[PDB]
Amino acid sequence: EINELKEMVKDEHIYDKLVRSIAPAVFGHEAVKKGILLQMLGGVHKSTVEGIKLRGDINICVVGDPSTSKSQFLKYVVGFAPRSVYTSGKASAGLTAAVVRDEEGGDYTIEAGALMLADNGICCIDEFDKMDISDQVAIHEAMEQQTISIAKAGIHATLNARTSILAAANPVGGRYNRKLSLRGNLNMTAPIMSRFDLFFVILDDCNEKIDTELASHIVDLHMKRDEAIEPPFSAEQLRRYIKYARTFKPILTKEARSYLVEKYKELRKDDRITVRQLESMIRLSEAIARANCVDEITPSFIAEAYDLLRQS
Amino acid sequence: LRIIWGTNVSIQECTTNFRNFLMSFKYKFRKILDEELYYIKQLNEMRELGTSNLNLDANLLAYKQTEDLYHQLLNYPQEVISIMDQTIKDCMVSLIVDNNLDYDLDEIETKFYKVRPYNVGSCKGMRELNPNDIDKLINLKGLVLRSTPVIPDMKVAFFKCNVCDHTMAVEIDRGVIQEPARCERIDCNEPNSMSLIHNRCSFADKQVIKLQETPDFVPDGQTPHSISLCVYDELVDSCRAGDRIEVTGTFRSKTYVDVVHVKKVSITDQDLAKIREVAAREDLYSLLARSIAPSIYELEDVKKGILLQLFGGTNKTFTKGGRYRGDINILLCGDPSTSKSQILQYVHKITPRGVYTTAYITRDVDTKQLVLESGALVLSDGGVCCIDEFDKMSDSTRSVLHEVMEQQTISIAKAGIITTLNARSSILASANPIGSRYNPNLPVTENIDLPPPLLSRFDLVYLVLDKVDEKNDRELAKHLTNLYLEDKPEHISQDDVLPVEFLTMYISYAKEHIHPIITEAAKTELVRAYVGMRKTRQLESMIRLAEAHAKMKLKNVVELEDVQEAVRLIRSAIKKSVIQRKLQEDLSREIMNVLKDQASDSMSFNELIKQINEHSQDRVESSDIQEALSRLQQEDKVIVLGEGVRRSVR
Amino acid sequence: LTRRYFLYFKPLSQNCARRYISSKPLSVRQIKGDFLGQLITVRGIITRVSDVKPAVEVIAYTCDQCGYEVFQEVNSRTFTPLSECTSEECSQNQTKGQLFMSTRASKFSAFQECKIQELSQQVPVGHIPRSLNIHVNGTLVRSLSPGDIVDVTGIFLLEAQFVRQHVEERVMELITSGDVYNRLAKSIAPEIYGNLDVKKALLLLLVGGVDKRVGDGMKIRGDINVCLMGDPSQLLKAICKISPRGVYTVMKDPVTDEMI
Repeated sequence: EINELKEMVKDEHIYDKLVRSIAPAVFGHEAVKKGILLQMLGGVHKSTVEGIKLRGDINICVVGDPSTSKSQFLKYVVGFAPRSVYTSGKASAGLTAAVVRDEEGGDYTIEAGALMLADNGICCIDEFDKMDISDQVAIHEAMEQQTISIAKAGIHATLNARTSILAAANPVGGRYNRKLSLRGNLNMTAPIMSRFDLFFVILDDCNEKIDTELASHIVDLHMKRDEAIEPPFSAEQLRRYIKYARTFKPILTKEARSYLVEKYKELRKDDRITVRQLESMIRLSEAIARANCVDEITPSFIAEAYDLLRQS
Repeated sequence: LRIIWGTNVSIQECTTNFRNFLMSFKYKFRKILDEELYYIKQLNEMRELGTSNLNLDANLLAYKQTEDLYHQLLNYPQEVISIMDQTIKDCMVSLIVDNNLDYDLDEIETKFYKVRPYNVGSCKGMRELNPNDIDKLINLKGLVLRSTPVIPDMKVAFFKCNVCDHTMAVEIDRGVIQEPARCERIDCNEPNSMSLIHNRCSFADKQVIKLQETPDFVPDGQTPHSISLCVYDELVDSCRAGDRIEVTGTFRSKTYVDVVHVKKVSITDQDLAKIREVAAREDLYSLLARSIAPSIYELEDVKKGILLQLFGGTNKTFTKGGRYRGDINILLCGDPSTSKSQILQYVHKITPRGVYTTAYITRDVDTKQLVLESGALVLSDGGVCCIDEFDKMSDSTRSVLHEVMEQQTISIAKAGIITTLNARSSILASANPIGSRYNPNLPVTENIDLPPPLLSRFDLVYLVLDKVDEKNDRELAKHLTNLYLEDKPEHISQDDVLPVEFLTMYISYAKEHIHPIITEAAKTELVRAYVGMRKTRQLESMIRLAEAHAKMKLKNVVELEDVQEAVRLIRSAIKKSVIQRKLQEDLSREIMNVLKDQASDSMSFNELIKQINEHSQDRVESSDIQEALSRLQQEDKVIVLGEGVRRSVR
Repeated sequence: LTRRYFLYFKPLSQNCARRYISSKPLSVRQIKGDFLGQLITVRGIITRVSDVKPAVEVIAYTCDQCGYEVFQEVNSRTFTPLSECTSEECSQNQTKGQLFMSTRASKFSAFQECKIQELSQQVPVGHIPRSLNIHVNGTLVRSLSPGDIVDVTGIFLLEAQFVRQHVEERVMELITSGDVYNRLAKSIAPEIYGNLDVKKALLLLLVGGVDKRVGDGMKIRGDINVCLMGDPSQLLKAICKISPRGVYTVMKDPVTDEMI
């Protein structure tokens, strides 16, 4: 196991097979695969110089037109990640850990539900826009501070729940129009729109050269265990690689901070963008440092994250 | 001659005929209802891996010597299972003594073996279970909804004298455990009270399981029933909520069924020859579409779609993380007052599983367990499910059908339960065009008030609009009064129409005997069929449509012509010119040039088709070439002179 | 104990009653209390039915010590197990050995309870249609499917014995007057003025029509539905008062656990 891990950390083309091996059943969409691969492992959350914990996790949300392969990732995470709870979203307090009574003392206990079931994992919510207002403000109360609060029968109890929301949303009309902004098309309020590190917009049209390849891949997949789907390496070493990169704990330098202030100015020159998107790209930097297994981070690997933010 | 009171079963005679059937049986049911020693090989195979269970097929019916055994075990299973446990051990030790072996007798002398009979005929559920059928074998087909946690029952029990510590093991006998009063050993002779210990006693596992029953035939007015069955040891945690389960056991009396076997997995030669002879015809593709509903009209696309919808397709899966089902979810829209509800009822009268409308998990507090409690789609995790008035349905319940469109899953995230589960059948929904009943001045995507995301994911839509005119509705009224011409339709048999009983047998044979593969040879015609709608849900729908085309007509390999009609299907399901006159004009000019350029004018039509259409791309309409040659026949340019030679004028 | 058959009764009709009383169509409001033990023929709709269940009549006990199998007879809803031996050999003995039960030699019966309800036009002014309980046994257990009108003849403890489900001078004197259709049209609701066509179609509406079955799994309607759209209740009330079951305009059950 360590003979496979030391062989896999000494090469140079690991990340390029990792972005095409995190979802081998999906044709195209390297940016969505990049965010899904960097959304499994987080970083630098630890402790603030004062005494309060910060949001060191990566929030990933996918949007686009109907009949795409964006739910396939949703079906992959839950079939591969052990710390992964999937919910239908439309058919959903439960999300933010509901309260149920016990008759001994007529006392309450807090069921995790979708929100607290996973620990250092990915909670994936399909159909995020057909949910109500109560579970979405419970998600917002669970997201401002990495904790969830339950107030019932006179007692108040809050607890540390760490989750990475994988939100699958759709527009109000389904078809994504390039006419306006993301806010009027997503149809949800600003606060619940905030604390999200990366948005993935997928638009489709008639482009025959990649479309014929996609349809051929779909009809070639429809057979008994085809080799077409096959990745460059299996998940057997990828699980221990995820765990080995998880126990690494890397840190930033001065050149990265000097390039980061100019990158935040470049992201704010496009203008909403505030401190939360800066925190999202800071948290994605140590995740890509852990994925490439480099300790002290250089700004050239943060340049790919800058290009990923520019691509969105 | 030993006769038990109230039982017609003799021990030694049934022992000898059971041994005579067990030492000699070579596929007699295949001859009177290649291989050799059908029961010796299985019994000689199972003894090495440690499996004490024996699956027996009640083969006992077709055998010449054991017709008196099958008619004896249906009324008294408790006595015959108890004597079968002794005879199977006796015939196994007779097999041990015939050959040279190692020390295998050290463990089989105390080991016990049982018999699980399951091959019995069907019954009408709990409704036919009258009080003369108590303590008889019975079989139930349905789905289980709730599994109580296994409860330990104490087969044995330990007793300890708390002052002197000598142990006594007691066992069960018809439900009573004698509790010894005082010590009896020689070291503790004194009379003192014993104590029962249980954490050191083996316990038989027991479990009550809720089962929703559904027979092959149901009487009029009958509602579905919930039977409380109870499993025992070595069968606990093998049956749980979510599967179509065939079960069999002993009906007891409140009434219950004591299961002897579970089945988690699932015609004659002359009928098979008739199926093969009727499958070789060309018009079968329309014959079935005419024989599915002879009381209505044509409806070729709609009837062809519901025919291949009940044919199903191909459901293939991976080993651990992948699954795909050949399935199509259909929707109907257009003009009202036609056969829509008829279909919505007819198919409910064809499938053995379906509701005329999702389920829901519940934390049952009595047994502290996550049971499921349902009907509708959940019940039909097989077959079809019929929904009418799709436009009048609410938006809150549309989110569960949004998952069953292509994912066939239920994801509940509520108080007490976060569970995704299996839920695949196929929907058949009838809708209406808002208040419009279809308008020609508005687009199709706005006239039915149906969301685009949820409709692009729909596999098949159907414009069943009337568009009333002459020489159509006249035949409609004539066909509706033609059975009013006579008082009884005894004259329905002299037409090209298959009966219902032959049709369901052919459909049930084709659905369980053909696994067609979609080869790469039909790649080229699929790409271009996709780009015409593009100039992935449609591609996923058309591959299931093409494999259902391959499912019919007894084919194991898909063919190139089979997707042509499939696409015509989805192009017709949503729907003398001057350019046609110009097409006929340039076709006549081109055919006059290629018919007059060569010397040998004696050349037929098939050679003409393969010589003018192979140097370019895809097929032009041959009926237009027939109309152009008939136009030249009228202008005396070409002469037909038979179907073997086409020659021009002199 | 050796009863191979099942005995049942049926009363005489009114045609055999006029031709030289005992079988009158009784309401549940016409029970009075004192009819407990008379054979009664009740007419009504059936709303609540139960599943067929085996109820024991006699309990059979077997012994290995003596061999004399004993049989006790139960009459109530509940009973107690006779663990003490009451045989003819254990009375003259010191030993009083254990007894076991037999579910095969014991005689059972297909018991089913049903709730008969009072008919709609037979109830008085203002009153509600109260129910009554019928306990059936044996071969009559599948003759009661809910959603129908029935005539139940049985003793009143209700132990049913016979069930059934749905004058010439009166029809021939209505026919012989001439113009039967127009006479039956202008006869119903004469307190209003004219409108013979609307109420003529109401006559064709309450006569119903012919239900057609194709015998291949498809049933069409044999009914009419009439709209009355008009500008600024008597015709509607007269139609509901003349026609039977005229009414002026699913859930789980926990106690018994079923679909009511």
